[PDB]
Amino acid sequence: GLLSRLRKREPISIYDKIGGHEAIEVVVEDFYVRVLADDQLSAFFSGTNMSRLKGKAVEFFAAALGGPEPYTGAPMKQVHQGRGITMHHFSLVAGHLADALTAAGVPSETITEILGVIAPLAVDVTSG
Amino acid sequence: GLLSRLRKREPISIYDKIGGHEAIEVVVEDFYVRVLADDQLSAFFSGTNMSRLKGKAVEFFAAALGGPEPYTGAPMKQVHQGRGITMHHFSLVAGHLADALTAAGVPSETITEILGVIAPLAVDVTSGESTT
Ligand code: HEM
Ligand code: HEM
Ligand SMILES: [C-]#N
Ligand SMILES: [C-]#N
Ligand code: NA
Repeated sequence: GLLSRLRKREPISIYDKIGGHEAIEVVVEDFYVRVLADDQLSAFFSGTNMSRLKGKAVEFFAAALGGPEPYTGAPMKQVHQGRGITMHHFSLVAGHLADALTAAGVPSETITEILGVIAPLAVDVTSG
Repeated sequence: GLLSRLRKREPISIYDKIGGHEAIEVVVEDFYVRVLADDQLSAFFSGTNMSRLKGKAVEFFAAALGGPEPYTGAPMKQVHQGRGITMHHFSLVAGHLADALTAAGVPSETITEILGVIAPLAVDVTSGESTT
């Protein structure tokens, strides 16, 4: 865990900072509540197995933020391309992610840091 | 609690000044009495689960006034969008919030300070500029 990683002089990741796997689960869960409640976004997920998605998103965010656990889903570009997702939709989704982090008690500067990791992904996600 | 916050050298907030979570509870309950009695406002809440709304409103006001717990509800812009809420409606709601704070015995100056936090929310909440 973090303790073993610190003994190896490995740096503290965002994942570690925000509370690891348990914190990612809480944040992802709240994230999808918000997204599916947003009448601009919910229809994109009409054909989606939400239980599977949330599992993959937990894995995605953990790995993306420096956690030791693997992401086991499909590439971002392949998944999202063709879905008619615009920069407008991406921004709403990013907004919900920030709200989830805020709701979880993550300091705002760390949320900004997470946005800096996620924002460049708009290339693989969007089409507009 | 405030006792721990002060030992950690965290500052006293507006939340603390008005009596914390317990005070916000009471103000929020009275706030919605006032709102639902206002013929100009009540229809907006037809079919609203008031118990749930009040819980979210307590969270919102506590956090906006510098309290220790995050707001966990939906953001102001999003939740009020598509309802055609005007600057007149918003003014009415703000008045009702101030009257509830008045009724709770919050000093005039502290109510004005709270209104300073709340008035900027008009851009998120309203869709229409009419004051009638
Ligand atoms: C903000 C950055 C985003 C990240 C990190 C992200 C991440 C993911 C992940 C990990 C998956 C699962 C991939 C798999 O099935 O293997 C996924 C699928 C999906 N994403 Fe995103 N996504 C993002 C933005 C968006 C946006 C903006 C939309 C549309 C508003 C969207 C819509 C979808 C949909 C509908 C699926 C499931 C497709 C299916 O039913 O299998 N995503 N995304
Ligand atoms: C003082 C500014 C205001 C604040 C701080 C505020 C706060 C809130 C909060 C915390 C929620 C719940 C969000 C959630 O469900 O997560 C909400 C929703 C709502 N607000 Fe406001 N609001 C304000 C102004 C107004 C005005 C002016 C109106 C219209 C007269 C209004 C009508 C509503 C309605 C109809 C809902 C949805 C309730 C439902 O869930 O059915 N609000 N607001
Ligand atoms: C993808 N959410
Ligand atoms: C709005 N309450
Ligand atoms: Na695709």
